[PDB]
Amino acid sequence: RIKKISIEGNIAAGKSTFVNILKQLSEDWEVVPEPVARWSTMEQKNGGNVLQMMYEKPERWSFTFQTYACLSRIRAQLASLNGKLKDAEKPVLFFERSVYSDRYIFASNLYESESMNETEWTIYQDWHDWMNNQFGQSLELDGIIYLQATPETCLHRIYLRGRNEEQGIPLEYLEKLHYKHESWLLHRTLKTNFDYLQEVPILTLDVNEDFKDKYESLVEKVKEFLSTL
Amino acid sequence: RIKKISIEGNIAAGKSTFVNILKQLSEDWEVVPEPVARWSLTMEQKNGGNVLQMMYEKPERWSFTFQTYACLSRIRAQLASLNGKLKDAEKPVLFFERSVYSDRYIFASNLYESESMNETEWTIYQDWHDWMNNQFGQSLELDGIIYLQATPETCLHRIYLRGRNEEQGIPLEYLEKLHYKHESWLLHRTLKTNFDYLQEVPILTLDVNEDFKDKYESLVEKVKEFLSTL
Ligand SMILES: CCCc1sc(-c2ccc(OCCO)c(OCCO)c2)nc1CSc1nc(N)cc(N)n1
Ligand SMILES: CCCc1sc(-c2ccc(OCCO)c(OCCO)c2)nc1CSc1nc(N)cc(N)n1
Ligand SMILES: O=c1ccn([C@@H]2O[C@H](COP(=O)(O)OP(=O)(O)O)[C@@H](O)[C@H]2O)c(=O)[nH]1
Ligand SMILES: O=c1ccn([C@@H]2O[C@H](COP(=O)(O)OP(=O)(O)O)[C@@H](O)[C@H]2O)c(=O)[nH]1
Repeated sequence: RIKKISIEGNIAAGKSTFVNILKQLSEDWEVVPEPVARWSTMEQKNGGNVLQMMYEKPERWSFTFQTYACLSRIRAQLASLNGKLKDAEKPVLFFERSVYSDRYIFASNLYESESMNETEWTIYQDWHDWMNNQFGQSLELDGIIYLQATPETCLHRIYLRGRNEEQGIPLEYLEKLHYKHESWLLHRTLKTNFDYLQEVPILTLDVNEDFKDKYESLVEKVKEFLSTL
Repeated sequence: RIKKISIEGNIAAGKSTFVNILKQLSEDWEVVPEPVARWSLTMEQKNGGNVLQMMYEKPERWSFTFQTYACLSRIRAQLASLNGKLKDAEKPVLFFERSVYSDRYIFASNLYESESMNETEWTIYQDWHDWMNNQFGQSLELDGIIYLQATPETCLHRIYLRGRNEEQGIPLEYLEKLHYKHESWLLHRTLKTNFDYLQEVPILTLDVNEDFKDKYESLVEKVKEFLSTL
């Protein structure tokens, strides 16, 4: 009965801005933020190092990082289903990215750029599949909100944000991520190994224009979209 | 109602052999062979054969990745056995070849203590281990442990006897440290363990220094007296 909605989008496309604006509109709406975003406690401690290790040599840490990101995400998402929104009439939990983006956007891309060998990729996939076929329908998504944007907007938004460890992220990586987003979410040409994702509605929203003070139209779409599910 | 007994000991102490003796002795007794031994067809084998070989070559690079996939395959494979067979047995016993506690408190810990995992790999693995057993590995809880005790010397010979090409390069020095962590876990019961029920589980210790392959009957009697105390 709690609807599960994932917000997807390239680095710095404004997802955390969005979902924070959303948290403020409905007492009936909650947010699960991305743990890597949190890294960017023991987990908080482990995530810091592994994120810094990922930046300084990705071919060494990609497997470790991708398995830890996902597990940290799976336990924050499970926790909020048990923890937040308890007696709500129309419960919606918004996820800052998903187990699917973890694997079919980010981990797939890292494989393609040779930062994980085959053994690494099918170990990761094997692990991601056994486990993501253990929770019946409990994390499965009611729909997806694709925050569509350009890499230069995104590149611009990294400078403005001002995480110094990110101030090296080049355009072309951001450019790689986008095609993968656009390929999966927009032209819808990327079959997963998950059954229901074929019949999973998708709202795309243009976030190239700035929205911290002009979001009503975007939000109107989210409520419009939410009433079809 | 299945009873779950962990068979524990060093590399080439005789676990695989005793486990194949036991299984034939009753229709109520079955075994879950340890993934890592089959890795030395299925995609798990391919990954397994691959990462094990990488681990031989470069353990400082591969131990986390190895440890993670060996534990996962174990939990997986133990589940398949526990929710598969022994529906009909009146006195069902499942003998596991090693445990998730072996994986962690012998092998992972030794890799961490030998600097083949780093503080973050090992802390991430421990966090991963805490959680993976508790989301999925809960009915794998153990009733007993059987330690097959064999000197580091015994194994190297037996390693030579079993004759795998990869194993022959393993040094007495390695058998020594893994030899030393077994004792503290299961004899002294030195080992602090996150799983508090684990400090209370009955252990049985069996010296397996002589060829017991022809002549296993007294070992089998000690197992049998243990199983009815459980
Ligand atoms: C700070 C965001 C986390 C990072 S860091 C990182 C990365 C850092 C340095 C990199 O290169 C070093 C010089 O080539 C890098 O390049 C990978 C080669 O294609 C990726 N990619 C990422 C995106 S991978 C990722 N996986 C997830 N599962 C979630 C998520 N948010 N990000
Ligand atoms: C069948 C043995 C599998 C291997 S291979 C291996 C190993 C091989 C070569 C090694 O070094 C030679 C190159 O420097 C090596 O050194 C480890 C350094 O701490 C370990 N350790 C092991 C034991 S780790 C282990 N973890 C498990 N979880 C299960 C299991 N059966 N074994
Ligand atoms: O309409 C917007 C959306 C985002 N940003 C900025 O873009 C940066 C990245 O946004 P966010 O942290 O939400 O990115 P994401 O969560 O998608 O990585 C932040 O500094 C935002 O303040 C902005 O100035 N106007
Ligand atoms: O009493 C024994 C115990 C073991 N072995 C041999 O020693 C090797 C190692 O035994 P096993 O594979 O059972 O050891 P594990 O690695 O399973 O502990 C094998 O070739 C066995 O046939 C033996 O000849 N007599």
